[PDB]
Parts: sequence; C-alpha cells; structure tokens
Amino acid sequence: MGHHHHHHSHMKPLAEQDWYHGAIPRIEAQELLKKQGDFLVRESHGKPGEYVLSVYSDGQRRHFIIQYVDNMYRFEGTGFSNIPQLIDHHYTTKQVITKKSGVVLLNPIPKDKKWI
Repeated sequence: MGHHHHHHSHMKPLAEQDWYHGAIPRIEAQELLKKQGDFLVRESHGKPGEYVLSVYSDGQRRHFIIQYVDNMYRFEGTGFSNIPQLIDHHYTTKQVITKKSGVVLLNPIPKDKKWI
C-alpha cells in the first residue's frame, strides 16, 4: 500500500490485453517467442471466433485453439465465460493448457501499437 503501486480495477478487456495481439499472422505469432513460457493469444486471420494461443515450450512453438462450447471458452475441457478471465485465472493458478501437451503460462509477451 502507498501513494503509488495500487491499480484499482477488476481487469482489462480482451481487446486491451497486451498478450492478445489481435488477428496477427502465424509468422508474427511464432517469431516473437524466445524462451519457454512466452505466450500470446491471437484470432485466426480470416476466421472470426477462432482464437489461437501461441506459447513457446520444449523448443517448439506450441499452438493451441480456444473452443467455444457450452457458452464457455476452453482449451482442455474446463472453460471460462471470458477469454481475458480464462487466461488471467489460468495464469495465476499456473494450470497447464492441455494435459495432452503439458504447457504452463509464465511471463506474457506484450504487443506493439501497430496503427499501420
């Protein structure tokens, strides 16, 4: 507590999420990754509604797709009503994306203000 270091709010919406880079191409999603942990969520370029998570793990670019079922966004069965809440809560709980792959969320990669 103090005069600074207190961001009073609930969260930022999916659009304002820095880890959410938008509908950027597959190349741009894989090239910005460097260590095991770097992750970003994009939307499929041309397919509105299909969000692709790109996380670098085990030396590979691990690309997962967010399925919208039962009115919830999910990677491996269990899902949340909102993507920003899905990733945020999944990150803070250190839960694995899919048990098939075994990838965890650490240090999210921010985005640039590409007005072009």
